[PDB]
Amino acid sequence: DTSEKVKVYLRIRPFLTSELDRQEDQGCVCIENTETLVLQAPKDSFALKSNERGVGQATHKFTFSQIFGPEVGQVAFFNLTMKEMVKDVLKGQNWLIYTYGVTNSGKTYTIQGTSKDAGILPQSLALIFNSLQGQLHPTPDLKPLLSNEVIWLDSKQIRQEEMKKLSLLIGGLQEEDTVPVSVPADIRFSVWISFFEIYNELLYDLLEPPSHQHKRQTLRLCEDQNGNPYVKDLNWIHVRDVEEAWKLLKVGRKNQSFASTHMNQQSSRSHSIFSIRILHLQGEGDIVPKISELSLCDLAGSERCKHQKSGERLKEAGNINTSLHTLGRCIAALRQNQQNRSKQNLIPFRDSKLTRVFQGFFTGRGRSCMIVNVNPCASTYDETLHAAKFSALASQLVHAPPVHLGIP
Amino acid sequence: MREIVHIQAGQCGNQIGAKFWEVISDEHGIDPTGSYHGDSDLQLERINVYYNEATGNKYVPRAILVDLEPGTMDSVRSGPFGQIFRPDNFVFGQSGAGNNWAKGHYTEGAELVDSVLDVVRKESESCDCLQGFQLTHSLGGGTGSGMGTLLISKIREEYPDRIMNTFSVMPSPKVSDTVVEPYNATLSVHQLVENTDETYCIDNEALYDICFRTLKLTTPTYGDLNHLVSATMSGVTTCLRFPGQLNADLRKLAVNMVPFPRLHFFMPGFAPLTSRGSQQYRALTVPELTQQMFDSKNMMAACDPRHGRYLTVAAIFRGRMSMKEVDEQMLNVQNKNSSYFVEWIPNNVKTAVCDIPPRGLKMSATFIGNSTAIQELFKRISEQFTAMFRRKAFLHWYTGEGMDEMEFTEAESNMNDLVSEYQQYQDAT
Amino acid sequence: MRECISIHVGQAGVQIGNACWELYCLEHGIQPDGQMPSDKTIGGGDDSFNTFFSETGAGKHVPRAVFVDLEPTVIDEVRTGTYRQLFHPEQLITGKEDAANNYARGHYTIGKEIIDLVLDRIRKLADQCTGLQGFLVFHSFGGGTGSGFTSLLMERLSVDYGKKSKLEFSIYPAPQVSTAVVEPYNSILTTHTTLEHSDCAFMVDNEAIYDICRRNLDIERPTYTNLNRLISQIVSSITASLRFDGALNVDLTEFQTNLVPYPRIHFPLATYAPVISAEKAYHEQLSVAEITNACFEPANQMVKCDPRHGKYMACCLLYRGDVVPKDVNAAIATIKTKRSIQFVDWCPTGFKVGINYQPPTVVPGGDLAKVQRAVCMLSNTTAIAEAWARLDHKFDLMYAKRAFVHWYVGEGMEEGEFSEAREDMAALEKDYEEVGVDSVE
Ligand SMILES: CC(=O)O[C@H]1C(=O)[C@@]2(C)[C@H]([C@H](OC(=O)c3ccccc3)[C@]3(O)C[C@H](OC(=O)[C@H](O)[C@@H](NC(=O)c4ccccc4)c4ccccc4)C(C)=C1C3(C)C)[C@]1(OC(C)=O)CO[C@@H]1C[C@@H]2O
Ligand SMILES: Nc1nc2c(ncn2[C@@H]2O[C@H](COP(=O)(O)OP(=O)(O)OP(=O)(O)O)[C@@H](O)[C@H]2O)c(=O)[nH]1
Ligand SMILES: Nc1nc2c(ncn2[C@@H]2O[C@H](COP(=O)(O)OP(=O)(O)O)[C@@H](O)[C@H]2O)c(=O)[nH]1
Ligand SMILES: [Mg+2]
Repeated sequence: DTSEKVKVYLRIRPFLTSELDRQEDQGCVCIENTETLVLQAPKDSFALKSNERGVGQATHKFTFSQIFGPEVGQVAFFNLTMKEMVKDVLKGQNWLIYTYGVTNSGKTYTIQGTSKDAGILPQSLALIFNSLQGQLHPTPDLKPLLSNEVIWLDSKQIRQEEMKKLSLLIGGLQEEDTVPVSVPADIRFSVWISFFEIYNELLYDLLEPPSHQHKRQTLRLCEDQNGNPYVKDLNWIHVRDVEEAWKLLKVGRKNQSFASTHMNQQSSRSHSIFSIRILHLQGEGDIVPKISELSLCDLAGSERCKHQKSGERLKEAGNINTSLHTLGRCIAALRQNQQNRSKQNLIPFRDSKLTRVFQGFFTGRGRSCMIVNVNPCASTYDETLHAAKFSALASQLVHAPPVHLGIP
Repeated sequence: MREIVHIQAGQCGNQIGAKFWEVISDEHGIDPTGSYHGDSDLQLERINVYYNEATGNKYVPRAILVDLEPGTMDSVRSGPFGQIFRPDNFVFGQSGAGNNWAKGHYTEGAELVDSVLDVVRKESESCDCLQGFQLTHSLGGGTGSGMGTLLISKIREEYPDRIMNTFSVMPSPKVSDTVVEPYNATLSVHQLVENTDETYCIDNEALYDICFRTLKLTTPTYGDLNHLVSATMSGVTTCLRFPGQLNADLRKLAVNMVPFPRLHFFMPGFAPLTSRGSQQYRALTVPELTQQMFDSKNMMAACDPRHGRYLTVAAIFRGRMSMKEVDEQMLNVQNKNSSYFVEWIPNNVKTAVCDIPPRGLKMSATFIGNSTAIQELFKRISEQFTAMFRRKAFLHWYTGEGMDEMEFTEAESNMNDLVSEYQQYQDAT
Repeated sequence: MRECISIHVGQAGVQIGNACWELYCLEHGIQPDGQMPSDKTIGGGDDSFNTFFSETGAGKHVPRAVFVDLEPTVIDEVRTGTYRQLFHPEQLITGKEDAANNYARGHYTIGKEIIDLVLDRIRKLADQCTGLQGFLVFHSFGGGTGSGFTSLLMERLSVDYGKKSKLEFSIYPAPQVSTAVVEPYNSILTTHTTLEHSDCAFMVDNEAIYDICRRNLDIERPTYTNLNRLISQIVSSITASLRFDGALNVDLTEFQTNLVPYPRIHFPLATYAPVISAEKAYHEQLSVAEITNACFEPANQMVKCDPRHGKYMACCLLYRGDVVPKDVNAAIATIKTKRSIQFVDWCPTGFKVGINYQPPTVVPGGDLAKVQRAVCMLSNTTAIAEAWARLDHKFDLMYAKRAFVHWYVGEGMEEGEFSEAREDMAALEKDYEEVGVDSVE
């Protein structure tokens, strides 16, 4: 490869009027260049100038593949990042999107959200569907259950799936490209979607509506004939237009677990995985037509456990932390798997459920990419630093000559 | 207070449990009836780590016997220490697995796991604060391996934050008394790595070697092997029940012994061990105990540490002794044998000291080693496994119980990965 | 009144507290049951001095102490031993599960629901104190409760009280000897506590005290009971001036003002000079000059380091017994004459002297011989930086490969904190390198 690395992408949310008046733009974050960021603590009058044991500046430089400031719009941000990746997916390859952030980082705004200012998810969905417009099979006849195998549907099974999706859509219903077609009139493109989560290292589906208080969706992680892993007994839904898929994901996120935090706010406590699989079946069709998987993973933000130390949440908090740590190690191995070093190392993907589910893409069956969204406000500065330490390609300490006070 | 719930499955598990409970009851001065006829006051200070108190000052152990088929029932209940156990904890069935992992895991054990889980929940709910569970069983067998793995899975699903400790009797390479050992061993090893906190590997060849070469016994029986394993089990958790200068528990041993989550396969050992006639010719001191522990011929795992490197070791001493001598001896062992210790851990040896020794001894010590050489015991098994799976030697028995061939292959891969995960650190770096 | 409150955290804390309170009870004539025959016999004086004891109506004397273990096996020995009737029943065991040598457990997940009880007990003790104040915190790096719970406790104390001295007595890890593999993580993660909140921190090493016992007292096979006794002697020498009369008294404020040049530099080294056996108590004069010289020997230090490799920035000599200022001044002059002992240019005086009339007491069963005079030296030197640097190296060897990190991460702690702690240590080390440089005109 041409030094792929993992192609991290940092996005800075613009300041809000409701927060700028509170004196949050303290110069903590500023873009040195499109490849480097510098982070500075809220020192001087922004914090208590008294004492300050060696915290005069506390400046840290971080290296990123690309940094996108507030000047970049939603469509502009999507076009320069994911459009090439959407093209690569419609070619026939697979892809993933890791997304990391904290409250006020705007990751939920970046990936999904307002219909007008479409996020990464709806924009990619629209490009994918507009690209294959006029190449949709008349009916569903095939399930992408496994990453390399298929299940055939009869008329009764097709009707049952139709009833399933109709019941899922009608319940909880509120209000909240073609020109570069790969190969029309020779290969039909069928699109299926699934959505689940990891929670306390237990897998749980999300397309199943709230059947009962108990979440008896403990999906088991099996391995196929070739040893590739796969979640067992996961629901998949055929989609005919962009609005159906988007609405199904709103229902899935509605089912998604949420919990309060140490402010008057609510946030996710699970690693949610969304998957869209495109079956390319040529006129011949043969068996198990080509399959192309695009996945997105919204990761629970790492949060400190001192302020949160009340209730059982602490438990899941720890679990979340552990999972993310393992993920980082895997990425580090993938940043050493590069021929850059000759020793090489084993990727410890088996140490957690989340890494194990993504086995083929650390092994080399696919390509992965990461996004980190950051709140530039000073009050969250420490959190931003942690996010940088999770996602930075490299870090540098300028050593800050004004630091080391007390001593003359 | 920290309480341990004990589970034992299969013939081997039941026999080890019987000997272990005899040992512990003698340690705490408990007669076969259940009454306490000891002398020291410290014996009752922490007796409820293992026992529950009945009405008339009678103590009943927290023992659960998983598959006490009548063949093993009549041996255990009619023994010297059979009446001590609660009758309701004797869970049992008929028409056992018969050296078939599929029967233990899917067909027969699945019909009996619910009662065992009910008893386990009843026992655990009756405790003040649970430290963790303790399992004894044998791989290469039937009901033992299969239903022990099933119980481990269910228990860790129900009680994830507690400690899951297992004493597994591995199948020896040469001393074999069953033909389908590799299949059950491979599947059990696949199940254990994902669902246990610490697992001690015991091999019958090593215990026979200890009986012959060290204790000079001419006609050893399974009683002596159970005796050694029971001594190890008592020595692991000595500091949970008695005071000492430097305390430890199962969690503290685990944190100091597992650098990464999947590397939790230990080799246990015990000292002193000498013949009856040769005890008068050697003085009992800390250097002698350290020398005997770190010797390669004393380990119960049937793996030579000299073929690998010690990722991390732990020593629990029992008896009145000096801390300086212990620390100096461990430092000397580390310095003199620097080839057999990983460089990226500056200090590999954890030390704990307990004041109260065993009943008849002046000093004693228990060793828990974690080294890469353990991979050897897997590799042999894997070899035998493929020698039977390349041609489907006895595969139809397992597939006739509703268990696809893929579950075999997956297990192989996982086991192989574990071996590879232990091979990184043998190479100097 | 002249009063202090002793906190002891962890197993090392509890055992050091046992030794210390044995020594205090013998010093003040208090029986193990709290009664004093001497007070009734004489009918005057305050022999149960308020520095360490509180008098109730019936003549019983209660220690001004509280210790916590998170592990009942240690403090239940106190509840059963000979001193069971001395302490208040508020010896806060909450050890349904210990910290398992994990800083995160002691600090985040199991340290809570116990901190409130500790703070309530400390508040109740402090309300009884109508006079001077100062906390004495005993603990050990390398453990979970000794590091995490100490961090949380000091963080809360610095907010609740603020302008009160908080002296520390820490069992620093040894350079080679150890009893754990995850020791450096806990030791380095305690830097924030011992820097921000502590006002003065004394560090001691087990290897150094083993060497002292082996060489001076001729004990071939010592145990922790001797180490704790020596540490108790040091602590009693520090706080003697608050209890007994003397020619020159040194309060804790006087102690800190003459020894802490800058706020970030509060890590002195301790030494007890006349450590000697009963057999070797003879054949020696044990005059002021000899003990003052012995305080400066590298071999007698209580931390494994070499003051010859660094520079002395301030010293506090505290004498007890048949001592006179004249011989003390002569000894300081002789020490100043020597060129093997180097002093920074920015401290031309570099000596604080305090004298107390009460000679040290001998504990029966102890291995220290009865003597007429003694001296404790507490000296702030840059050589202590060495004792940190070695430890840092060990930490690096375990953090490059991320060994043992998942245990800390899964108990509610970010990974980045590790790096933060290391950076803090580096900064402190650099400071100790920069104060020792000679002035440039
Ligand atoms: C003095 C003498 O002539 O006999 C001693 C003895 O010193 C020897 C013979 C004993 C003896 O050990 C054996 O012969 C033996 C045989 C098979 C398996 C294990 C041991 C002894 O049986 C073992 C026994 O050990 C104990 O008493 C411990 O408390 C031990 N007890 C049990 O395990 C036990 C088992 C069932 C019922 C009651 C107690 C123990 C060890 C660790 C933790 C708890 C308890 C002792 C001192 C002896 C005899 C009796 C000969 C030795 O073993 C132990 C454990 O001490 C063998 O190496 C030591 C040293 C000696 O050779
Ligand atoms: N000098 C001295 N050191 C001690 C004593 N007791 C314990 N230590 C030291 O304490 C260190 C480990 O601390 P721990 O035994 O874990 O006690 P802790 O700090 O409370 O941690 P926990 O075990 O979780 O309670 C060891 O390195 C010992 O050297 C003592 O009595 N004297
Ligand atoms: N160490 C030891 N091993 C035993 C004992 N009894 C049987 N075994 C071993 O256990 C294996 C047979 O397992 P088994 O007990 O039949 O399992 P089960 O059929 O599920 O009850 C063989 O490899 C034996 O060597 C014993 O008392 N001690
Ligand atoms: Mg402890």
